[PDB]
Amino acid sequence: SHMIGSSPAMQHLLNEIAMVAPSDATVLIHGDSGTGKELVARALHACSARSDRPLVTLNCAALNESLLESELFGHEKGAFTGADKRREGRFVEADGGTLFLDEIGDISPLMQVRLLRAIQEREVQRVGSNQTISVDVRLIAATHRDLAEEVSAGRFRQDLYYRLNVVAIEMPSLRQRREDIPLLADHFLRRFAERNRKVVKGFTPQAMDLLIHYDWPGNIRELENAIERAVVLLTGEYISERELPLAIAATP
Amino acid sequence: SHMIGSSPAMQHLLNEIAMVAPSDATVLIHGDSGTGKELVARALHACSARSDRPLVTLNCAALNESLLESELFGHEKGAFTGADKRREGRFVEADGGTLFLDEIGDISPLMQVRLLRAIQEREVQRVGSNQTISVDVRLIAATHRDLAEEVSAGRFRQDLYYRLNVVAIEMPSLRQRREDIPLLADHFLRRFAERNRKVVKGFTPQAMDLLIHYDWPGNIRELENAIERAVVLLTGEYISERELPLAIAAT
Amino acid sequence: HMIGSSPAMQHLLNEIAMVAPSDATVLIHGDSGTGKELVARALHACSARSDRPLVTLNCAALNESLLESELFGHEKGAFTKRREGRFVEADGGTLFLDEIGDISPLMQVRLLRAIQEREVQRVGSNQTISVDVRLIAATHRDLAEEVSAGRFRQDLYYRLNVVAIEMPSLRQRREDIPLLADHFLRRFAERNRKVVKGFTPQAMDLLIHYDWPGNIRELENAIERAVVLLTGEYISERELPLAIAYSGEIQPLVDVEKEVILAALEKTGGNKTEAARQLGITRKTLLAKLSR
Amino acid sequence: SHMIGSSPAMQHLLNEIAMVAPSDATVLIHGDSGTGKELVARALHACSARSDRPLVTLNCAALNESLLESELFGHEKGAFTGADKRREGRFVEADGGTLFLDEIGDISPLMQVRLLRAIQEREVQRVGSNQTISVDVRLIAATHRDLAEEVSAGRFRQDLYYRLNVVAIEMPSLRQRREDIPLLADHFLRRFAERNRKVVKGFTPQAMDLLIHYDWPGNIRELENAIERAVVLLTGEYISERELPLAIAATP
Amino acid sequence: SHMIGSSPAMQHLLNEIAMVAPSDATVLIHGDSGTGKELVARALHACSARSDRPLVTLNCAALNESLLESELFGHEKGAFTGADKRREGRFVEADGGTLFLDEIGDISPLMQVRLLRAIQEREVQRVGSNQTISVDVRLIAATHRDLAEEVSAGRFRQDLYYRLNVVAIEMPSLRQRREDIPLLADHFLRRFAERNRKVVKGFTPQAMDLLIHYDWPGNIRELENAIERAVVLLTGEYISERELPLAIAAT
Amino acid sequence: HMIGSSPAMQHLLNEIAMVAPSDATVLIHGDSGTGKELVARALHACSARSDRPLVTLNCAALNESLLESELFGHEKGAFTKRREGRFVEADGGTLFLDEIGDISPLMQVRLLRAIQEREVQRVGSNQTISVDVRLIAATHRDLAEEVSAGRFRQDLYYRLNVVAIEMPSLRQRREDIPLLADHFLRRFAERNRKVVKGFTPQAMDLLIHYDWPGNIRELENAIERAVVLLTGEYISERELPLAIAYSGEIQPLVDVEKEVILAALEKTGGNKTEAARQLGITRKTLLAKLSR
Repeated sequence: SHMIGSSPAMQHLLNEIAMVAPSDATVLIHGDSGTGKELVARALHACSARSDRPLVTLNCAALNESLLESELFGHEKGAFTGADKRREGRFVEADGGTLFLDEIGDISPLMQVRLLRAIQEREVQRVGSNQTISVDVRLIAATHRDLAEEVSAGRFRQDLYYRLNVVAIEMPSLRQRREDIPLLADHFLRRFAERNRKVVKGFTPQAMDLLIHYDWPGNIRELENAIERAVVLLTGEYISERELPLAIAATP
Repeated sequence: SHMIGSSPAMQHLLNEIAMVAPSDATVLIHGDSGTGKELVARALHACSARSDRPLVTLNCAALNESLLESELFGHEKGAFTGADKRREGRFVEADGGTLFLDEIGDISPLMQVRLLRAIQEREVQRVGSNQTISVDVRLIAATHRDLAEEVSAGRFRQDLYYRLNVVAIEMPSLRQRREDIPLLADHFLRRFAERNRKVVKGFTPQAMDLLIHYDWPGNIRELENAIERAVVLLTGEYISERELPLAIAAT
Repeated sequence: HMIGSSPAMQHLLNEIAMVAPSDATVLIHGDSGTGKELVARALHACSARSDRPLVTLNCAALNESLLESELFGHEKGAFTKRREGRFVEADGGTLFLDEIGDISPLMQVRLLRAIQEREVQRVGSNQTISVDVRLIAATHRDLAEEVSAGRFRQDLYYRLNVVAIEMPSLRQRREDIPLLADHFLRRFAERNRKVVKGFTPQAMDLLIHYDWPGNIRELENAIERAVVLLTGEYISERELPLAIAYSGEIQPLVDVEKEVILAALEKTGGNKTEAARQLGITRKTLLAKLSR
Repeated sequence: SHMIGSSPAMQHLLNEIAMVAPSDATVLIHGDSGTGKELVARALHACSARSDRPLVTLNCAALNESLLESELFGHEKGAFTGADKRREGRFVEADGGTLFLDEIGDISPLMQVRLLRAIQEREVQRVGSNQTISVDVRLIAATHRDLAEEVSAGRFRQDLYYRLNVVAIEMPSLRQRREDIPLLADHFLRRFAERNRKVVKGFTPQAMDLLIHYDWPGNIRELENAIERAVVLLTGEYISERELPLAIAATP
Repeated sequence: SHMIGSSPAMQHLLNEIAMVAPSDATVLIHGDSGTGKELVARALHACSARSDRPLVTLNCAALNESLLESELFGHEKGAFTGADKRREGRFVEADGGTLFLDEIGDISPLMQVRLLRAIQEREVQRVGSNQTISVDVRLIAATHRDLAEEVSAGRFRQDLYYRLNVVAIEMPSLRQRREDIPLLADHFLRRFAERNRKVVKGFTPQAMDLLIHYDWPGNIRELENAIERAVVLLTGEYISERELPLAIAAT
Repeated sequence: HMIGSSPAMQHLLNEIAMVAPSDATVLIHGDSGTGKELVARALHACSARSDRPLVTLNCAALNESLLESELFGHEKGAFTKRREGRFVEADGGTLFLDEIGDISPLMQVRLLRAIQEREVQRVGSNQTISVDVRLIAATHRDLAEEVSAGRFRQDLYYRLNVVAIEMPSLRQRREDIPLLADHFLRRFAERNRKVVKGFTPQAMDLLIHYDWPGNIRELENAIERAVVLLTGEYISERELPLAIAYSGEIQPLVDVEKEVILAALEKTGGNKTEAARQLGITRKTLLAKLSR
């Protein structure tokens, strides 16, 4: 619910969130997977104007056109595989708050089309009747693809694109924030040292160095794996070079 | 007269819109996506005669053959996708009104046949019965496709092509209307400066000059975004060059 | 109704009358855009089921299913409340199937059985009903071609290609166009309560030499557009659809000049100086005028 | 309900039907489409031992795996698209008679499999319960494909094949029976002359000659088209050279 | 002892069939289609111990993933394909019996998993519930496929492969059993000469000689047909060379 | 239960104990055919949810759907009468998912969410249930490889590949085989009430040098076959499955002779006469013996 910051790139990013977050503008978070995009969504909601109002958030990852539609929009008893107990929806659930859809770069056209209207004109029809149901949400999308490319590739639309990529933040990699790793590191060292009830404290100066120096391709995701691993493997108190994943040495 | 007025092209379009609009003739509005087809629709609606009636309008965008069939036409208990209270339809809904179907270019073949039946002989069955509901609608249609090529490539059929493309209107691209840009600009500058409670007013002559020679590719849509962005970044009063998207506008 | 007197159009009438007498099946061939439905209407009119109803459906796109039904019919509580059928609907009549070259295989088999031995089951049960229908069907598709490709089958094909009428294109009946043209100019001047009357000899001249690809449908469109736009009394060149006019639509100075300064070039062996001289402009200019 | 016969090949064929028809053997009629295979099925049923018992006959042409199953076998109220009024079936309907399936060369595997058991062991389960329902039918299949090929192509099975191709008759083309055409010809000349209520009688010696000499690729199917055509076109009494399809002259 | 007896191979097979049959071990009968796998199944059934119980048997031939699931296992109201009275199943049906699944080689993956569950841990859910019905079945399986290659090609999985192919029996092809042919022949010659009320008896030494050196490709199935045909053509008493299929037997 | 003492097998135990303590997720890698399920059982046994139940499902083939359900569960009247779920079923326990490298994408996303933040919705509604499960999952698939190919995803992968145990092959643990071998020889001699006891040093010798591809499963099969067939007291070479023996299975005279008469040939420079002479047969014979 915060971040481990400054290193140059890390700073710039903080600068942007600060500047932009004031409520109305939709926001597109771009960057490879592995870096706290979620977090940067968090930081957005927090820093501007609806810091007290809810922060709805779903991940469109792989839910099929159908499920997604419903989950996003609304839905009543008349839906084809046996469940009848009207579901509100998320956009609504956020009405007057903040919606955060993650991994948007692959929604089906149709959903692009809907998602558009969603944003275009405050309305939101439930999966069913003309429940024109207007709403008022501040949107924040995230993805790791070249939306611009998707557009030209013809898999994604201008209209939606041009309505999402209003204010764009670009997520720097773990590598672009060496300076944090250590501190970031300790953070998990503590979560899991506890989760396994293991007494652990401190990295040996050697490991922290390789740590500070590696963790590229799955930035946090990667580190967070590499640590939890050490603590579970650790027979003593300080995680060392031989408690870290092979790709520690396997990289030089 | 909704849209930000004249520049030659922009003048020729109101000129077309005016001559054409007395009800009966179907209209096909063709043009790069990103410009005011929709408004042009409304304006068409407005100006001519059924100005009092409602303006039904549906976007064919990506509605499966099925949902569109129903969405457009009729369907009572039949569909069977869960709860079937009856859905009247859109054509009917417009009856004695005006219908606007956007993005009609990718509709499935069968839908072509049907749509043509709705234009050819004013009746309108429904997704199920021989409920031949007669309607009388002014049809207005848009696409960003070269209907003709589609016709020739075998994906869209002439009969329909020839009953939609009776009286054609080419939306002009933003670039084909520089003279407006500025005027268009200010317009967005007011809406967003209001939407953000920001005290903004004016564009530095420099900034304005660029806006004036770009905003090609995603005509209004892109402009519209390029300005809101600028209002949202603006620290002070007049949006300038360093508040516009870097984005190859000057690159 | 059919307007005609030009050789082709004449021959076609000759054919209609000849063949009309009821028993034989009649397949109509020709680009869409010309009165095939009418030619079927005409057929229907001419010999002896003149009084009976004229069932007619267009196989358009109809999914195999709805087509099967519409065509034969499930009169018994199959899908859960009933439709008789169209063949039956014509029993003792004349059936007109349109755009028949895209019916699926299954359908081809069925349609044939129904042509081969007068019966017509209904979908999914053995409701062995029997009929007698005069068949008239037409398509814009090279049936043979469909056969050899294997998307259509001989049996049906040979039972359909019994009596052949080839609908002629407008380009093949110029002489009519004006008469035709006038016909539409009358309908839409009325439908729009505009007071139009006549084509400028110029317009009418283009109309007589074009109107090809969508034979009647495209002309019908062309005029209708023309009356809708007309702000005066005679429809003229600048009311007919662009397509009817290197070309005759305005093209940009910039381009036309490069077109000119390249011709001059060609006619002086690439000698710029001379080109410019005759062109009445500085060598430096021509250099630019085309390096724009 | 008879045939126009002898020309050599035409004779041989008659010889086979005569010889084979005695009831039990299944029979496979091979030959291009266009020649009276149906008829030869007829002649079979007629000439041997169940000439008084029914002659059930369906064409498997294009009915989908489902419809076919049902139509062939039996079926009760529990079938998926709304019709409940138990259907008997055909094999049954023939029980103790003669079944004639036409254009078999394309049934789906599954149907091959069933059709097999059908023939293998007299039973026939209705599309539903264990309606083991034995039966006793004499089978006669027809097709225009190289069943032998289909087998090797792997689209059809040995077991079924070897149970259908017990006694095989090969259908000669119209061309292999010149001698009949004329007489065959007259036959239709009469059907349609009547069906159109047209007074017609006789071919001009010239047409009958081209007739006797053409009509290859869609043997009867073809002729039967070419005639009906003449009568409908005929303005007089004898069909001539200019009443026959273009492919009359279009062939030399 | 159903089948027409010995020739070396034919002797080695009864020899296998005899040693193997005391209930517990699963058997995989492999061989060109066209020979007596089925009988070999029966014989297996017969000879060993559950000789009194019924011999359930289903052919997996071409039953969609779905129909086979149910056909093999359980399914109550669930399936929903029309009328759902409950279908017990085949495994259960054999419970304390013997199951024979022919043509098991093309069954879908999921079916592999399931089938293995039925062999691995004797329970058997049904198409729907957690109705863990325990059964105890002797399994017997046939195919004309090289399970191994299939395993290696990734279309069939080892675990199952290794619980079916415990004790393998290679059906020998007709050619691998000349010594029988004659005996086999007479057998069909009696059934068909009876089926046709024909007074037939014997094969000319010539005819017999050929039968003896052919009938390869479609082992019994082909022979079986080649003889019925001959009885059906026979005009007189002893089937001879000109009563057998031309068919490349001597070509 | 697990039988062992050979280096690899030893190392594996060493790993199990080391890692067992509950919090961390454990992914098991290794060709199918070796005790991965057991290794999971062992894991489960060793540190602190020793007493709680051990939910375990094998993702086998299960269609996306039934898997989704089985795995999370629709406890609310979705499909029309209920199933809780398997994650829940383990809440405060240890989950064992088997063959996890073929779960679909959607599933990958879900499984992850369920690993990432302890909740578990149920299919189609927002029944936001929360849990805590120790995860143990295994597959015979090169996860990385699946990632780079794009059929599997990093996020999940990096959350699964936390703690890695590589199940070793039999070929890598020969020393066990006999001990192992004896174990099965005991089960099936019993299950068939046969009185077997011991392997001929010959058989046991082959067993020790083979049993590869289906590690334990193929050995388990091999023996079982051997006891079923044994008509005597010691299982021997000629009771083990063919595959365990150019080769060692009888091959036909005809072939072996051509094999011999070609060697002789090779060793006399293709001189037939000589080949035959040494071969003790007429030149004319050799000519035939291989032109068969």
